[PDB]
Formats: sequence, structure tokens, C-alpha cells
Amino acid sequence: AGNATEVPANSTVLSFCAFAVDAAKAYKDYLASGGQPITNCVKMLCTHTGTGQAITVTPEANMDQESFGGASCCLYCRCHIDHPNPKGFCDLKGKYVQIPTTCANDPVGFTLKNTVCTVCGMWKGYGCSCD
Amino acid sequence: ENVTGLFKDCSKVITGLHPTQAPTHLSVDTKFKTEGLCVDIPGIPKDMTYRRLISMMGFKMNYQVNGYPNMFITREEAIRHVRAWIGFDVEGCHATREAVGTNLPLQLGFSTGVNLVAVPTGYVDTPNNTDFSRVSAKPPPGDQFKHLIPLMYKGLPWNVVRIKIVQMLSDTLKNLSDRVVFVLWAHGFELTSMKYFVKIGPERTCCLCDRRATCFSTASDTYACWHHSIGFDYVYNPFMIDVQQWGFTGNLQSNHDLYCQVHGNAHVASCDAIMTRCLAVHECFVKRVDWTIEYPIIGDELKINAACRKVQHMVVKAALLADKFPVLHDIGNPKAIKCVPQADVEWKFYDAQPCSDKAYKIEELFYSYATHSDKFTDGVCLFWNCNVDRYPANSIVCRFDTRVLSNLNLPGCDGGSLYVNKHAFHTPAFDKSAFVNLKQLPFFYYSDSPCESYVPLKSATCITRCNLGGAVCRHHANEYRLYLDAYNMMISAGFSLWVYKQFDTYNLWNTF
RNA sequence: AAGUGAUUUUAAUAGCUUCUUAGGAUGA
RNA sequence: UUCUCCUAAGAAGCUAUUAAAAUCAC
Ligand SMILES: [Ca+2]
Ligand SMILES: [Ca+2]
Ligand SMILES: [Zn+2]
Ligand SMILES: [Zn+2]
Ligand SMILES: [Zn+2]
Ligand SMILES: [Zn+2]
Ligand SMILES: [Zn+2]
Repeated sequence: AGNATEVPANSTVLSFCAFAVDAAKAYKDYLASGGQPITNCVKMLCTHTGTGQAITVTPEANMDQESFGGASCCLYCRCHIDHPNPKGFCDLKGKYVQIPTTCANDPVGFTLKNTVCTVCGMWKGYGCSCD
Repeated sequence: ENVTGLFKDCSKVITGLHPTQAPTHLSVDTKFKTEGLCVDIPGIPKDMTYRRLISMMGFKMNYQVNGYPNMFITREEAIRHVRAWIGFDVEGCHATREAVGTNLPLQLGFSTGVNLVAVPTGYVDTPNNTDFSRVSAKPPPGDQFKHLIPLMYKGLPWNVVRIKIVQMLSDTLKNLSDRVVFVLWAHGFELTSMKYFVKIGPERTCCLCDRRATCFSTASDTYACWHHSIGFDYVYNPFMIDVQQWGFTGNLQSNHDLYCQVHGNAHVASCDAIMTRCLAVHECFVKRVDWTIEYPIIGDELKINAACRKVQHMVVKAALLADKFPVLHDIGNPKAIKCVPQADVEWKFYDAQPCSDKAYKIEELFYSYATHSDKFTDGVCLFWNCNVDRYPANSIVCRFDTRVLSNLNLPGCDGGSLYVNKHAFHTPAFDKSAFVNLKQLPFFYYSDSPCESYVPLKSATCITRCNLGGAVCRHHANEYRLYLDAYNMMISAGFSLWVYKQFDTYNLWNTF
């Protein structure tokens, strides 16, 4: 035997979110007490000069952007739990995420906080110039 | 190593995963990996037809977060919370076809002797989300476990067994405590079983109540205490301890079987939970009474203790004033509290061990029948709440009957039971062989208080000059009825009183 | 086709220390 | 002849990785 896919560093934080009625606050309240961020997230050697958009089915990125694997940033999918949306379908699974390169280290964090805008297709407030 | 066993793929497929639909850097297949960083070739299409099994084996709960309490507790507070110990042992099966490399909880045994047989369900990965469905399973090979042959072939969906876990727990611990301390032995593939019915979070409060929160419901988002949990599914915030880490050697059945001689079974998961509890009960409370860990009041504690003190102050005074004993022996009283200060006997202190005070010259001895059969021949020996195998021929013995079950008398080790009432007393098994030299005591009431001036009571059990006369006085009727209340309440509590062979109730009459 | 973890022993390999040998060059 | 440094060889150890006997645990 059986193939293994996790490091001993992620043992504690994955165990916390597994038993959690509020997985959102649970992870947020881990980083709150300075727990180290979730590690070994899939990453993409993106050509890095491309159309900047929130989530994309094809790899793309800008100078200010960093492209990630989709199923890796869903804390739910990463922790193997149910998705609190309807249709029970993760939206992230199926696309590439483009994080702004400043908070690029903890990618699971960002998706928990800000969502996409459906007027231009950018993460609202981080370049979604709908001034 | 630097690679764990949690979430290990149990898939029987050779290939690995696309960039998307892949959890971690290791779950991505080997094809894309150029410069430690995957790249999406246009060619290989990502899968739409796959189900794949995830190994929920080997959790680890070793955090300290600012708001959430700890699952794993210490023995210090575990000993203070003895009203909440529920054994837990599971027995799973191996994943066999189209998967391999994990185990699925099949039989769930709890200390209250209720098995649960559950259809094998594991968490399985899909191209859309994760799922909770059946798995192909084969009972492990062995002549140790064989009764598992038709057990797998029948099974209750996991949603129905979650209701029974709360249905069971909420019945026992409803009026014993407000928490649950799961005692485990293996600590591993028991946490895997707890994934199926446990939830933890910040400390909430029971809606429609005022207590702590200890039960979860995912239909109506409300959390309940025990008495108000009807219809809920998950368990809230449990606590768990592991016995093997207390410095034990080797496997399980041996080390329990040094003390007890009853616990055993074929291999039933219920009989595993009983031994695991009997181990900690022995290990912790069988050779001391700490006197320093007080316990909360559940019910009738004050009244039961007061009645016990009253009857003890009563019977010993009656016996001494009847038989004119020169010397009175006393065994087992930690400190020196004279039950009847207004006596003539010399009250020597045949205590088990010196307890925090040398002021009243308490001496030290342990009592056994074969050792002290001919040591004490003068007067009568007071064995109040003693634990000796056999009592001598001149004794006033008040031994707790362990065959009576109540919210006060928890089950214990070696047939003996744990009587937790403001303190923890581990009395051994109540056997008739201990009272071969003794007899039961009749009920009576003897007071020297002068009579002063309603329903008339005519009972020869009470001994006063007023009732010896034709008319019974209101200065003794109420005392008689209150003593009767105390006596019946304490016998219902479970204490059993024994007196020497030569006890005569008529010898009290001529004292008047 | 093959359950789970821990401690173990040896072999294969890499990294580094010290020691010894040989070579080179500097300086007395 | 002495000093330093470098190259290589031999030794022992340390930690890291890989594969193997047996032991303990479920
Ligand atoms: Ca176990
Ligand atoms: Ca067991
Ligand atoms: Zn998801
Ligand atoms: Zn906008
Ligand atoms: Zn309530
Ligand atoms: Zn036992
Ligand atoms: Zn009277």
C-alpha cells in the first residue's frame, strides 16, 4: 504494502481537522496558536507569464501569481471529509488555483478566507479592479 | 522514513494520480515529476472513472490549542474521574479485493457487554468528492479468531449503529457523570474506529438545558448533554487513556490474568473491554485509599454516611455496655476518632499503617487469619470496613456486600467492587466463608436517655423502660423510627453487619 | 496476490571526522 | 628535515538511505 502519501509533519494538523465539526475555524484556530502551516502541497512549475484568473482548468499564472494543484488546497479534500456545499461536489477539484505570491507559503489558508468574484474572474480585493 | 502511514493508498491499481484530483506531492504519479515540480502534459487525460480507498490508520492527537480540550488525559485526573470509564475494544477485517492494506471496524465491544456488528465501510476517493461505502472484506486467517466466520456476513449500516452507540452510552452514564473516559489497550486501531462516531470542538452547552455538552446531532445542529439526547448521532468531546503505557509487559490476557480469575471468553470483543477496564481498576485502586481526592455528591451520600456513623456509634456502645469487655481492639481506622468517647475500654490502634499523624500513638499491623488467629484473645476486635480474608471469633464486622449494584457501587476487580462515596473504597469479593466464626446481628435500639413526656408503636426490638411499660413515650417513638430509617437505608445501601457467636440481646435487659 | 505499527541484526550506498600511506607545491 | 594545503588509497565511527533473519506488539 500500500502506497503512502503523507509526511510525519502533517500528522497532527490532519488529525485535528479530521475530528472537527467546524473544519473552517478548526484550521484557523490552529494557525491562531501558531501551529505550522500545512506542508507538502502540490506545486506547479508554471511558465508563470499567463492570463491571471482566480481558478483555471489550464495552468496559468502572472508575475504576481503562483499556480497550484487543485485538489491540494481544499482542506476538506485534503482531510477527506464532506463538503459543506450542495451537489456535494468540491469546486476546487478540477482546476488550478492562482495564489498571490505573497501569501504563497500556506495555500490552504487563502481559499478559506477569500473567494472568487464572478464579474471579472479574480479573487475579489486582490487585483479584482472592480473599483 | 519521513513518510507516515496515515492516508496511505490502499488501491490495487498501479498508476498514480493527475496534478488535480491528487492530495499531496507523493500521491502524484511518477510520470510528470520533472525538477521536483509537476507539469501538466497535454496528453494524459485525468480520470473520470475511479474509486480508491484511503487508510484511516494511525492518527495522532498531540496538540495544545487555545480553546479545545485534550482528548488524552493524565492518570491523575483519570483517577479523579472514575465514574466515566467505558472499555473499548474493536475487531476488524482485512480489505481483500480491489483494495489492500488496511482494516475496517467490524465488531465494537463496550464495557457494558453489548457488541455491535457493522457492515465494513471505509472512506473511498472519487473524481468528485469522498464517499462512505462498502468494501470487499475477508476475515483474517487464524485459529485464534474463528467465530468471525458468519459475523461479517451479516451487518447493520453505519448510520444505525451510531444511534446505538449513543443509545447505549446515554443509558449508563446519564446519572453517573457528565463525561466519558474511554479506556483502550492498543490506542491505534481504536482511534480509527472513533473516526466513525466522534466529533470535537469548543466547549458548548446543551440547548434546552444548563449542563455541559456531550452529544452531537448532525440533523438538527444542536449539541446535548446526556439526559436530553434523544435522536442524536455522534459523540461530542470524549477522553481516552491507554493502559499499556503504564509500564506493562507483553500482551494483554496474561497481565490481567495474574489478578482476576473470572474474566475470559472465546474471543468476543465485549470480553476484551471487560479485562481492559478490570486492569486499570486493579492497577489504580486496589492497594490504597488516597484520602486526598474528594468526589462529588451524586445522591444520598450525606444521609448514608450519617446513618453509618450513627449505627456504628450505636452497636459498639451496646456491645461494650452488654458484655463488659475489658479491652476493645480497633482495626482499619486511618486516624484516631473514638466512636464512643464515653467508654471504659482502652482503645488501642491496630491500624493498617500510620496515616499522616502520630499524635494519638497509632500503631501498625496488617491482619491475616492464618497469621493472627491466636494473637488477639482478649476483649473484642472492631473490624469496621476491614478487608481481611477471615474475621476472628470475637468481632464486630461491618462489611460492604459487593453483590448489590447501584449508582454508588461500581464494578471492580476480582469480584470485589469499588464503593465510591466521598472516597474510593475497593472492598474485595463478599464470600460466606469469611463469616464462619460470626453471626448476623438482630435489629434493636438501646438508649440510656431518661424518658420525657402520634401513633403508638409496640415493638420488642426497641429496648427502653417506656416500651417495657404499657405505654410507649414520644421521647422514644421518634428515636426508634429514625433509627429504623437509618438501619433500613444502610442495609439497602449494602452494608452487612456481623456479631460474635456469644452475643445475647437479653443481657442488655438486666442492665436497667 | 499480497493487513497494521514498533523495536531489532546484517548487507549495499552516500555524507563527514580521525589515523596511516603515497604524490605535488610553498616556506626554514 | 620540518610546516601547511591539495590528490588518491586503507582503517574505525557517526548520521542518512536501500534490502534482507528474528523478536515484541494488534
Ligand atoms: Ca485494542
Ligand atoms: Ca482486543
Ligand atoms: Zn473539495
Ligand atoms: Zn471585484
Ligand atoms: Zn440538556
Ligand atoms: Zn479481571
Ligand atoms: Zn422514654
